[PDB]
Amino acid sequence: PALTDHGTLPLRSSIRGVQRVTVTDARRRTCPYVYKALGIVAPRVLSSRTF
Amino acid sequence: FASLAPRHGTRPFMGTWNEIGTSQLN
Amino acid sequence: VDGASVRFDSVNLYATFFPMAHNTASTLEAMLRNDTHDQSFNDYLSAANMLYPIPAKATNVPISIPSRNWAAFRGWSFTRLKTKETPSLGSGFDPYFVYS
Amino acid sequence: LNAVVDLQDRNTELSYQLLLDSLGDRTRYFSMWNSAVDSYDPDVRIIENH
Amino acid sequence: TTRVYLVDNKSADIASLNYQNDHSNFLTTVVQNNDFTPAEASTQTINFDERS
Amino acid sequence: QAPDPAIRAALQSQPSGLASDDWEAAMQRIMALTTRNPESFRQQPQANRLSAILEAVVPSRTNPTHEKVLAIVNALAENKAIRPDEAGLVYNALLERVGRYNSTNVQSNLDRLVTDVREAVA
Amino acid sequence: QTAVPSVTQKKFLCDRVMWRIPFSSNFMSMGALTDLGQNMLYANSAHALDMTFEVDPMDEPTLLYLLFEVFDVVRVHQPHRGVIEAVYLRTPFSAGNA
Amino acid sequence: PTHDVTTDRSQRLTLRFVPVDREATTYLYKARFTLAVGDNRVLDMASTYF
Repeated sequence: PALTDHGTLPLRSSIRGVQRVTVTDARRRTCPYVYKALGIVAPRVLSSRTF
Repeated sequence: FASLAPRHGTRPFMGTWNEIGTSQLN
Repeated sequence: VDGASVRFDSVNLYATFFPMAHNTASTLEAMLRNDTHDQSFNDYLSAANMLYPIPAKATNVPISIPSRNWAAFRGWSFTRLKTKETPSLGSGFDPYFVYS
Repeated sequence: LNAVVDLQDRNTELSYQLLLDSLGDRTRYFSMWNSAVDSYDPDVRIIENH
Repeated sequence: TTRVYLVDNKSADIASLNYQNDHSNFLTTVVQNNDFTPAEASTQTINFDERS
Repeated sequence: QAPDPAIRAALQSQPSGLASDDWEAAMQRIMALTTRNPESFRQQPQANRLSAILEAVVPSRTNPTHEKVLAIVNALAENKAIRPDEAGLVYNALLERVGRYNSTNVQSNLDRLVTDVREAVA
Repeated sequence: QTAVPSVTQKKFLCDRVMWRIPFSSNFMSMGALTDLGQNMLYANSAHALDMTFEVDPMDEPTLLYLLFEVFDVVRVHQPHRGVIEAVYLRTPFSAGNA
Repeated sequence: PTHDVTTDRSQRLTLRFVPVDREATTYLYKARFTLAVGDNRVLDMASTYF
């Protein structure tokens, strides 16, 4: 079970109720043999825009 | 100016001063 | 089960443009981008549709709604449907939607 | 950035069905939009068995 | 700061969405209210601030 | 005479009725200080009676960027520096440049220009 | 002059229509924003709703298709060319300012 | 409109008056009621029906 992490990246202002989560391969097609996929995001303030 | 009439955002809805009424068989 | 399905060979999007004098279309476009007057619409059937199952031969069906703010409610409107006729409309195929 | 954020409960299918009736009338058929209200013969729904 | 969890939800309300999606291309809910049924909760939106 | 661009710009970018700018006139309505009709506000429905109170107490900050630039592009047309049909193009271009580089100095200089250009049309 | 004693059965058929219970003080439509729904506008209360339906002993499984009339609107900003932004809003069943 | 269009006190929309006195004949048939229209409220006679 490969548990890793990725750095910060921009996040949309409004998050809908249902989100799609996809894991796909080099050919950009879904790998059918995944029996468990997870995901957790930790939002934080990056900068300001209104100024 | 009894404004207890429906609104249209502001400026209460409407009413024509002349409309109370008459009709007969004629 | 029996009748074969459709197949799309072409899908084209058609549009119609009003001929407006460019002297006025620019002016119309100019003011229409100030966010003090921008379009706004409302759904005609402004309602949130919820479905609740009713088992066969069940006369009484109680329903409950978790507490929330009924800020600008406008009333209920209800009707009974058969579960055979109602699709799921979540995803492409409700492989259980047999009646047509 | 989408402008068509759409929910899961509201159905525009039924909403447009009611709107057309309220906007005009549905007795007259319009084949361009394939507008033809599904209706039943009132004589057969209620068997007026004279 | 908070966190939002994207976990497979085998509830019938959610499962009605992805009738033909495996665990590699599934869509699930984010808002987890203990009272709202998953069908109703899905609708709600977590809205961050637009001034950042 | 040639119409004032700033007046004309405010004639197509500002609410016809009351806005946060007309705060002094708004407060006279919600407190019956108007000589015309003081009892108008008292009779409104609660829905649009509170929403007027909330705005007056805590004004809502707005974005004057589009109003300023519209004043300039309205002034350019009256000097015929641009064709009337080009007004749509120029309005969106200037706006983009200001967006790409906005900052306080920029905003203030746009303001000087607005005044300067009124005098120029004259 | 042979008629047998009989009992009378009554019923009615109201199809192509959906029942409605307008959330107003006197069940009357005076405007979009009802008087009763106008009270809880700026109050931050939160009621709970319980409803009991008693319908009929049908033979086949059925659903109770219920609608809660709301205000779902949208404001469409178009600041710059190629830029379009929409701000949706449903007040009774909140749906966010996306 | 919010305040002065509808009341807040207890009030009944539809009332049912039983006959206070009934007289009958071979062909005639007479009934008698007492309308008793509340107070601080107004009844439009084009709504009553036997």
